[PDB]
Amino acid sequence: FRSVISYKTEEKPIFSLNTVASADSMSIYDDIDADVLQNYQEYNLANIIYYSLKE
Amino acid sequence: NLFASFIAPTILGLPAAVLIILFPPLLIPTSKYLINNRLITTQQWLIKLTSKQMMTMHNTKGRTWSLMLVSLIIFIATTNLLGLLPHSFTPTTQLSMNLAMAIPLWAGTVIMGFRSKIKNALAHFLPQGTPTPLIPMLVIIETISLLIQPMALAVRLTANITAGHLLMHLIGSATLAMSTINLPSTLIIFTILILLTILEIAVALIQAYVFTLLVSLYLHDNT
Amino acid sequence: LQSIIKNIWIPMKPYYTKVYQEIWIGMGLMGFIVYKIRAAD
Amino acid sequence: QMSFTFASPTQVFFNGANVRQVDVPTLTGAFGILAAHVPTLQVLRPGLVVVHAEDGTTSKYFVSSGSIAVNADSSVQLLAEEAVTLDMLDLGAAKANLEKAQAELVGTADEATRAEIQIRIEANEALVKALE
Amino acid sequence: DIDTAAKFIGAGAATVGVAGSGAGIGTVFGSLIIGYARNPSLKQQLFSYAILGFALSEAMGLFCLMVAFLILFAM
Amino acid sequence: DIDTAAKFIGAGAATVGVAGSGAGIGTVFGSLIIGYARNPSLKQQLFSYAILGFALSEAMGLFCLMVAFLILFAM
Amino acid sequence: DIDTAAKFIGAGAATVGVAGSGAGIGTVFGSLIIGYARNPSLKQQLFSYAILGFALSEAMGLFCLMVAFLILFAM
Amino acid sequence: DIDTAAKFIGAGAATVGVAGSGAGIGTVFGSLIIGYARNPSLKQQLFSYAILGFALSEAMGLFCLMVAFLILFAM
Amino acid sequence: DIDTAAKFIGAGAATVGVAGSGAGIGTVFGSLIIGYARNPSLKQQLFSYAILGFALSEAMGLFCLMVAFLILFAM
Amino acid sequence: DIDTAAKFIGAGAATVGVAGSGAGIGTVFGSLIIGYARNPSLKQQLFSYAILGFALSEAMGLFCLMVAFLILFAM
Amino acid sequence: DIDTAAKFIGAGAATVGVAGSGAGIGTVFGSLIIGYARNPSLKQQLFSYAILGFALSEAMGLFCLMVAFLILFAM
Amino acid sequence: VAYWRQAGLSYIRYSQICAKAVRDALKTEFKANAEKTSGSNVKIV
Repeated sequence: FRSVISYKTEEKPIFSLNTVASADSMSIYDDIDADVLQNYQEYNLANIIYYSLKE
Repeated sequence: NLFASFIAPTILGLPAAVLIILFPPLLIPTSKYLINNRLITTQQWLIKLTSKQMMTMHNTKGRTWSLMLVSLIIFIATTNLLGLLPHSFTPTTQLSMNLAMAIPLWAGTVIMGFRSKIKNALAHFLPQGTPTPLIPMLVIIETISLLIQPMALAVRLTANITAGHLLMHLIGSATLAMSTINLPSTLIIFTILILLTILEIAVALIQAYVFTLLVSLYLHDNT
Repeated sequence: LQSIIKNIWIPMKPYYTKVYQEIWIGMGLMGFIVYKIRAAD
Repeated sequence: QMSFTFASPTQVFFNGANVRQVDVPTLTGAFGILAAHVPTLQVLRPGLVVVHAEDGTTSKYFVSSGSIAVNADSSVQLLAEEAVTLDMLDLGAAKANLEKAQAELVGTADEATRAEIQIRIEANEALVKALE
Repeated sequence: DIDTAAKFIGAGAATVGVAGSGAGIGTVFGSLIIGYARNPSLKQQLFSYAILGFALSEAMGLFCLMVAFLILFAM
Repeated sequence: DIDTAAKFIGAGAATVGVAGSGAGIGTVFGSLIIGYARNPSLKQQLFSYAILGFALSEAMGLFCLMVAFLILFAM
Repeated sequence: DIDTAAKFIGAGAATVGVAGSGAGIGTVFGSLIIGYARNPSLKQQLFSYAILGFALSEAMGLFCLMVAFLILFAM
Repeated sequence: DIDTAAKFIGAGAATVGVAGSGAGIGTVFGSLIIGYARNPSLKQQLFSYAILGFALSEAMGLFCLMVAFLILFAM
Repeated sequence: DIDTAAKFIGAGAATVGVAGSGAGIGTVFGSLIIGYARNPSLKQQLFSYAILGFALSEAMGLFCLMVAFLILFAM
Repeated sequence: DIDTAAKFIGAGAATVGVAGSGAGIGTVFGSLIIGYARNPSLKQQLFSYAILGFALSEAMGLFCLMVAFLILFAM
Repeated sequence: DIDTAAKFIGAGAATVGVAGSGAGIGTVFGSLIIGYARNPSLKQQLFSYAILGFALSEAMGLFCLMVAFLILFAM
Repeated sequence: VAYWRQAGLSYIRYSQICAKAVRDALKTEFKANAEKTSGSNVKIV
């Protein structure tokens, strides 16, 4: 939603456990294993669905 | 007097140690059938589990020792378990048998590593990213390690099994010496003896597995 | 000589001749060590 | 240096706020986040979130679950599915529901149903411990 | 004469062995601190375990002292 | 004379060896506190593992009391 | 004259057993540092637990020291 | 003739006990490293605790040295 | 004579107390490894602490060596 | 002779200082395992540290062995 | 007549130093357990490190035993 | 790995149970609006 007159069809990406676990930029996030990343990815799926619905 | 159970047994003047060392394989009957009795079924399940445990980490050349390493673990485990029965003579308490088990296998692995693999065999004495001013020292260490591996194998078996047996015998004496005295204390010592017996069963199996696993790792470092 | 090497040496030939050669060298080494131990005793 | 965004799906508590310490009940333990805290990302369990303002004052909330992300730029993002100020809950209902959940646990015989009962039990235990 | 002297030396050697109980109690209470900082809601049960730890480790140390005194006075 | 003296000294030195059992018990129960604060639902399995570790440390102490008594009595 | 020599050597041995309390206090306060770095809002209770653990470890160390002083002066 | 010899042996045995403070200081500063790598904003208070821990662990060591210098010189 | 004999024995005993320095150095550098793996951005400062920790624990060991050379070569 | 006897005993005593380096190498390599499980992308840097830590801990141990020889052969 | 006695005592003292390798191997394999429970995807490399650590830590112990034999049998 | 994940659940179900439990413990002055705001209405096809 942009304005009362304007809206734009947007697209957002959804990553898997293997994408965020295998990333080299995630090596700086401490106290992380596959279980916390699984929980985090599930919750973020719910969050992105909610945000899309509200837009 | 105290080490009487580790002296080469003799019956009527003959070396009964020969029979005691040849007996363990008699407890493993084999069959050509497809569906056979409970003993062979359980034993074949155990042998398959043991082979998959010991041998999956090896390449095609280290997997030619499947027969050797499975035979080693079966033989040692059955000898250690049969050594727990009353009055028995355990041949794995002898430094001679354990040296004759340890030196051939370790020497075979290191000679296999020096025949082929010779570049990597000589490179193994130095870890990959070792800093420069320390390269000499870490070669004096690793080298002597490779030279104590056989002895530290045999002793680790001998010194363990022997010790276990000794402990049990001593606790046994305790119970006997306490049989004519307070009986609740005798029962407490007997419960300690039962816990020690279960621990000795576990240690029999664990020592078989660890001897075989160290031989397996020496083989893996040379194939 | 018969039915022994048919049930003992034909099955164990691939291992005694090919696989355990280094084991045989090491067993010679072990015998040498045991001879040096028993002789200095 | 710490920019703290604390939000619920329907309500924003902090938005880029400059707090100095936040205590969160992560599923791998509780911890307190200050500026330059090591980057981490965790999911929450029911419990109190105590936000410490630069001027010593603290705000206590009760979050049911959600996520927490401490980033390399000292930016913290706390997102709770159900965040509630402590004055909106009552002790009696927490205790009654905890008792009901304990009873339904001692009754249930399934494994996943029992898992759900245990989740409800521990949630109500956190509620009881947090209220008083 | 020499027997009493060796009794003194042996009691000293035997009471060397309370170092293990000292280190073990240190470890038990350090881990209590750590595990309570992580899960401060288990404060009770955690402490129980700590108690149990301090009851077992110290026991070993006490054993040493017993032996020491048994060498010094009784036998 | 000197033999009983050395027996007392050796008994003390041998009972020094259970300091390691005390320290190992401390380590086992501290790690039990930590692991239970981590996953408080595995209380039974964690306690059983702690009992096993304690038993094995006590066995390593028994191996020292064995030599203590082999010095003191059965020279 | 051998008793005084034995008392000296036995007191040195006895006071060896303080290394355990040294290492245990080191462990207690290192774990205090770690547990305070994780949860800096439990500082007072973490310090209470640290005081308790240090007190018990120092108690074992002082038991060793007092056995040493008992041998050295009061026989 | 034997008193001075026993004094040397007891002084060595007593100064053995500094190993405990060495290990405890190692633990304290390793924990400082870890707890600071976690939450560096506490770097002051963390370090404070370290000092305290240090000054206590080393304290035990000094006791040992004290007994050494009490055996070697004051007697 | 007996006094130089005891000097040798006491120097060896005093030298035993370098084990604590070895263990503490191991702990300091292991915790440096762990804390650098966790927060590699703090590396420099972490290394600083490691140095400090190292320089302190070794120092204790040095005292031990000192006492050794105080017995074997000085007094 | 009594001086050579004490040379033997003093070398045997001074050799105990290698326990510290053994435990320290154990700690350094356990912490290498943990730090590599945490951040496997620093396997080089970590390992460097590891060897450094080893090189230092064993260093202290070597001193003890060296000292032992310098009581057995030098004087 | 007396030098063989000192050889026995020095060999026992020198072999005391294997406690460090016992503890170091304990630390290495405990940290292998922990680091593999954290990242079971590196099970091979982790295990490799363990072996290395073990083979180095145990090395020091053999050093001690070496000296023990070099006091008991050679000179 | 928590007990509920071993039992096959997910963090979405965990969150659902925990949020419902936090809602049930609300004093009735807020409870109706709370259960209206967060109630699900979508149905699966």
